[PDB]
Amino acid sequence: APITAYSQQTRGLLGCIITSLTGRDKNQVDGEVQVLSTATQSFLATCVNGVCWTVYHGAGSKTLAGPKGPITQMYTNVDQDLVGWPAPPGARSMTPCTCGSSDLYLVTRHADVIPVRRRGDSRGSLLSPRPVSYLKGSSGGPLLCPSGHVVGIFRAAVCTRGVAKAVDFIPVESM
Amino acid sequence: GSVVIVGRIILS
Ligand SMILES: *[C@@](=O)([C]([C][C](F)F)[N]C(=O)[C]([C][C]([C])[C])[N]C(=O)[C]([N]C(=O)O[C]C1=[C][C]=[C][C]=[C]1)[C]([C])[C][C])C([O])=O
Repeated sequence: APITAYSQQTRGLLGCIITSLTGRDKNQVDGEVQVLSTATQSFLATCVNGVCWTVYHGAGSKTLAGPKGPITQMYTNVDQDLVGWPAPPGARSMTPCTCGSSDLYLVTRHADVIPVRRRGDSRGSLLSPRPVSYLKGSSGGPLLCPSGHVVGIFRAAVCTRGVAKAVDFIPVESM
Repeated sequence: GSVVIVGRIILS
């Protein structure tokens, strides 16, 4: 893989519970991809052009904790399964890929970069199958072209018997 | 109940 990545955790349970309730986050933000958490689910947000983008089925209609109190979505689209919040300052905003590549790389919550073959506007197959459980918590993660620009945001795993053979994603066009 | 950033992935 020609894009590399690594994570850094910023909080644990107590902080997370507490920051959810109050909605106030004073942590320094950094990175292209935020790891997120509410009570009942884990997922990712991808910062593109100034906005942090993730799945509706994860964030629902909720605010995001931020430095001055909770941040309201500026984009909420139930059918495309997409929501957006103004990125807090610190987030490294990526750029929408337009080149048209067909070799894509999915960035997971554990900071693997894995190869995807684009098959349609919003589908790609895994060149190597993975367990669905290894993809859990990566919804919202970016699909990337080789130049590192974003084509889409990860949404669903298409699987049989616990193994993920393909992915459904929300094309950057939508964003 | 707000969504909370619990960590981050730095890309390269
Ligand atoms: C993500 O939220 C999770 C990532 C990982 F598990 F795949 N995504 C999902 O849970 C989605 C949720 C759904 C409401 C879109 N579900 C799946 O990924 C499931 N597969 C399936 O139902 O998708 C087929 C499909 C996708 C897109 C369009 C049409 C059909 C699996 C849960 C079934 C084994 C997270 O947890 O990070």
